[PDB]
Amino acid sequence: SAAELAGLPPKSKQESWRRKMAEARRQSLEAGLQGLWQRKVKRDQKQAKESK
Amino acid sequence: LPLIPKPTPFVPDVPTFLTLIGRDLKQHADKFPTWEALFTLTTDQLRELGVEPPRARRYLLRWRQRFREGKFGIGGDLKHVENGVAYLKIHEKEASPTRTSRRVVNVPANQHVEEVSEGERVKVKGYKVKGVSTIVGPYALPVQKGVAKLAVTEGMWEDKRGHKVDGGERRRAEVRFKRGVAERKALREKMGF
Amino acid sequence: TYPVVSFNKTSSPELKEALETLREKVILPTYLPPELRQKIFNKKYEKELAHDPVTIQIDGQPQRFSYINMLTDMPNTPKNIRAALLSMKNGGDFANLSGLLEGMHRANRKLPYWLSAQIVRKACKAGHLQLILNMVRDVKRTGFTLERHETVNELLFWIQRFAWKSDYSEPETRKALREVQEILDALEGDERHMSKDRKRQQALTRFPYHRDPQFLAARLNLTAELAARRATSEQQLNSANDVKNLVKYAEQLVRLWPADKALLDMYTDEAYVARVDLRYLIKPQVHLRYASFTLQALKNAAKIVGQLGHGPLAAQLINRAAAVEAESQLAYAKVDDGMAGQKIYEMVVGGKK
Amino acid sequence: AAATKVSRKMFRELHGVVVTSGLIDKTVKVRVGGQKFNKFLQKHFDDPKQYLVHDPNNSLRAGDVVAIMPGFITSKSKRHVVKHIIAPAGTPIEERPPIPSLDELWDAKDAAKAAKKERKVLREKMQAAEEAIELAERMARHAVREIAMREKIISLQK
Amino acid sequence: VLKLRLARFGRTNAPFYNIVVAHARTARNSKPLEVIGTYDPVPKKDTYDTTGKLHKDIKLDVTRAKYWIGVGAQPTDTVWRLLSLVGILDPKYKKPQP
RNA sequence: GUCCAAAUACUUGACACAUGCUAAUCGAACGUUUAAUUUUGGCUCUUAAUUAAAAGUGGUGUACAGGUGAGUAUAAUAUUUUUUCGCUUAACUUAAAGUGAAGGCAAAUCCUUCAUAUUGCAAAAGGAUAUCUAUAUCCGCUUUAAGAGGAUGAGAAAAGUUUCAGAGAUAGGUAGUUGUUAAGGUCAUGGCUUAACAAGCCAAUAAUUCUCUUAGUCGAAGCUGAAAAGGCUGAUCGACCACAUUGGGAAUGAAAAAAUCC
RNA sequence: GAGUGCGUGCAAUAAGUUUGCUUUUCUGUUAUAAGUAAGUAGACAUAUAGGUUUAGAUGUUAUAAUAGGAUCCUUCGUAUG
Ligand SMILES: [K+]
Ligand SMILES: [K+]
Ligand SMILES: [K+]
Ligand SMILES: [K+]
Ligand SMILES: [Mg+2]
Ligand SMILES: [Mg+2]
Ligand SMILES: [Mg+2]
Ligand SMILES: [Mg+2]
Ligand SMILES: [Mg+2]
Ligand SMILES: [Mg+2]
Ligand SMILES: [Mg+2]
Ligand SMILES: [Mg+2]
Ligand SMILES: [Mg+2]
Ligand SMILES: [Mg+2]
Repeated sequence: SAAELAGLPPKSKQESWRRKMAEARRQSLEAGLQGLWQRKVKRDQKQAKESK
Repeated sequence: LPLIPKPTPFVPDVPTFLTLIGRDLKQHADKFPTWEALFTLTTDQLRELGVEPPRARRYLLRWRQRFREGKFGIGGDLKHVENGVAYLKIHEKEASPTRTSRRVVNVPANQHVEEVSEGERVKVKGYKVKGVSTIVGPYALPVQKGVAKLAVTEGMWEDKRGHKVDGGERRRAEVRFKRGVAERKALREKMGF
Repeated sequence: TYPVVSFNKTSSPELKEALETLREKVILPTYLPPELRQKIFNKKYEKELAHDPVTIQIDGQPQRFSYINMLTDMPNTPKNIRAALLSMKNGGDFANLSGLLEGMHRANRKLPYWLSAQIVRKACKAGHLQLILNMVRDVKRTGFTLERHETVNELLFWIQRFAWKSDYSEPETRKALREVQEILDALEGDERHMSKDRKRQQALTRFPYHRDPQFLAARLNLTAELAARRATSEQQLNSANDVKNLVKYAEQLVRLWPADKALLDMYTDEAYVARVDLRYLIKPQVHLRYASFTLQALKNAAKIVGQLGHGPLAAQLINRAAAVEAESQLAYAKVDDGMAGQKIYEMVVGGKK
Repeated sequence: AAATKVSRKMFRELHGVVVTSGLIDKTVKVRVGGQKFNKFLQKHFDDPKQYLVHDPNNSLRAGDVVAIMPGFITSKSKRHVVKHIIAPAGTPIEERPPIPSLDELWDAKDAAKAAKKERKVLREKMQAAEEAIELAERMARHAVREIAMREKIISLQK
Repeated sequence: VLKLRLARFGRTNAPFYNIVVAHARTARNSKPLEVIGTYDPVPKKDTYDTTGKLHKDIKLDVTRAKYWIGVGAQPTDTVWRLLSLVGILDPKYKKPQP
């Protein structure tokens, strides 16, 4: 949010929750895409290695 | 663990507590010998005393938890109640030379608003002032200009269960049809024959 | 919800002509459904309406509607309202304003902004202040809103004159004080009285109507006239309450009304420019009309408050009174002879009767 | 940037015989080989297929042996193109119009498609241009009236 | 609306759940998009542990669940409580201290 | 024929059905209606409000869940792999901007319409709670850019796959139909569309069409064999199709995907 | 002789519905006409007053053209014969 980037505090208890939920979805999406990517690379290397 | 909350001026005893939450729970007002029994009996003990059906027992255990946490219904934050009746009055402050802030406060029925001190001038939540000298809020009946009473009523805090009209959506046209038959058939017996 | 408008009490044939003209072509069509109300003004249905004219059951007797040439047959609302308003001469006649203004409100007729100030004057001078106060209270129906700084200033002028006409007796001054407060409470709380025309005039004055020093001086006048009578135990418990308000209101007026500023310098300089916004105060005739009781109020309050031992207020109120008197005297010199203002000021302030 | 060039990819090459020719312009029927496997009998059956091939210069005759390539869409039923003649029928190859290379046929599609875009940008700019003119004239008739009516009021306040 | 919820399986008096990624408006036990894990509500006990402590076995593919929470999946109240313990989301409910 | 647990339980008449229930919810969208309560004017009537109930109006959901197997005889704009793509005005996730003005119904977040929104076409809706001796918030609404999802476009190209019930009859079928030129349309491809020419294209052993009989389809889903691209079934489980007394239909909506509607 | 949840021809046909040498009507643009009804601007004057007069840039009313949507008619069309 433009307010979070500027460094402003939460306006109310509801926005504070929206900040935590939005951050939880950002942290999980980053850890999800990377975690699921290493699985693919680790799976393709094994196939390419055994098929060779 | 089973901490008991202290009674409040608006809910002083069990008969009042069971009268507010509704669901026809005031029937069992005699099962609980004291205020401490209500907040001490367990699920199994409430079942032996005869608090049934399970819907009423679970509903009671729920409101029993809300009272502990302080999640009262409407008017539960009052502080000056007498025989179950509380009077709401308006307190006016000059927020600016061209404005005025009005708050619905609860004070004794005799003392005037300006006479009461800040300590006893309680501000009830859920009630506001519309325009001037008008108190708006659930179960706020007017007594005079700038005054309204709030009396304990059956089901005042009740979570009313939903009810069907003419048997709901599926059986709406049929219940109205058959009902229309009973009407016409009645008129024939009155004026027809 | 409400009963259909009707005009069944008219003392003159001219009045009945104007009221029945608007009724049968400007008011009654408003009671028809939105569809039928379109046929009456359509040539394509002129033939049909001639045979089976649209009917609506009011009081049983159906009211027939035929084709109406929207341009050639429709009457002029401003002129008809004038012909009726000028022919009203009896209480039975003015009772029609309640229904007339209701019908215009239903027809969405944007009446002249000054029309309210005129109805208040011609009606109150005839001795029908209640008919006005009743329409104001029933604003949800009559649309008689207090959105003009002049209407409120005109209405509060008569509410005092009726009390002053009886030498400020307790039975009447008590009644007037209830009316003045009912208006200041409607201006503040009731939302029917708010409009863009009012927000503009409140921006030019910078005081909301319910706080405008010119209107608060009315409530201060009647209050100052209740304490003067006594300042029986029941009366003492009440008389002692009037003094609490007198010092309360007086101490509030001085906070709003600036120092050494009269009625023409009270508001911003841009307020007296527009002819639709507080320009009436420029004419000496209309200035003396409103600066009479206001000048008399500050003087009276300044004396009582002084007796109670309030040095500041005793000097603050005399500061305004001295400012309004200096200006009021100018108007008394520029006003033409035989004018209403010159007579009122001469009677209220001059006390010549 | 705005040029959508053809894929320009090379697919497989099939050898076949020309079955019909001269019936339609720049089109011949070519019979190629094939073999479909029957899973119940567990054997292969000859599965020859006849396609409509694109002959740009009409250089093929019936009974001719040619090499075709798929992936060259020209019509609703033509997805093959002639690559070269293996064995001619009737007359030698040099006595027939030459067969363009796939590059020449692809360059024609890019050139033909590019010209189509140039014709659109102009028809779009001109259409938008002639539209703004009409929208501009309305501003004139509405301005001369408003200006004539607004300057009049300003002239009565000097 | 994608949801991370539970699919009730097992036998009478023997509940067993599948953590699944399914559209909200579908049958509870219909074939979902993915099976993220399993959940057994009845707490178990270690074989050779006489301390009396109990535990609950829960298999969960945290990496696959984080991706769905990141794209806008809505877990039910039960799955929310589980995801909050592992440390992905914040609890929706807490024991009042006062 | 003693007990206990799990699992299964109209396979036939998609035969007819008494009775109670399976889809409702929001008063923080909206006013009506009587009830008391309290205030105005008049001298019981008559104003303006508060409160609680009962019907409604509007929003979302009844496009999910649950039931049945009557009809239905198939190769299809079906489907798998790789390459290349397109669309998406509801709901979910992240963010930005905008949330003004009238009229109709008793009123409205209903209906109608306007201003404004890179150029010029094109939007919106309000409600609620606190603070002070007007400000700030909460829940929404409109638009825009993305992620996810999708029932999405005939997507396209290359190479493949699909055991298509039983019996009988039928040799023609195709008329933008097949191709060329030109133009338009399309992300792109394709008579997809149009004009002008050519007479083609598919099929020849039944392509195409028709009659009769029977049937919901499929899966290591169930039973069975040592085994066969095994056989049989098509309950319980999952997927798909169809149906909601029978027949004939349309609209709404992001999408018919309704036990809805005509 | 009896039946027929069957196909098909012809006539007929509710809901719905294609086309256009059908018919009414609503709305949005464009160009005009009017300003008496409405509504919006400007000028002048009066005073217990708030009248007189003019004006179309935005609205309103009317006509024409044009665009689109609802009506009616036409076509197709269950039952039925
Ligand atoms: K369904
Ligand atoms: K079936
Ligand atoms: K026929
Ligand atoms: K017919
Ligand atoms: Mg061979
Ligand atoms: Mg059965
Ligand atoms: Mg089945
Ligand atoms: Mg707004
Ligand atoms: Mg290949
Ligand atoms: Mg075609
Ligand atoms: Mg069958
Ligand atoms: Mg017809
Ligand atoms: Mg006129
Ligand atoms: Mg028939």
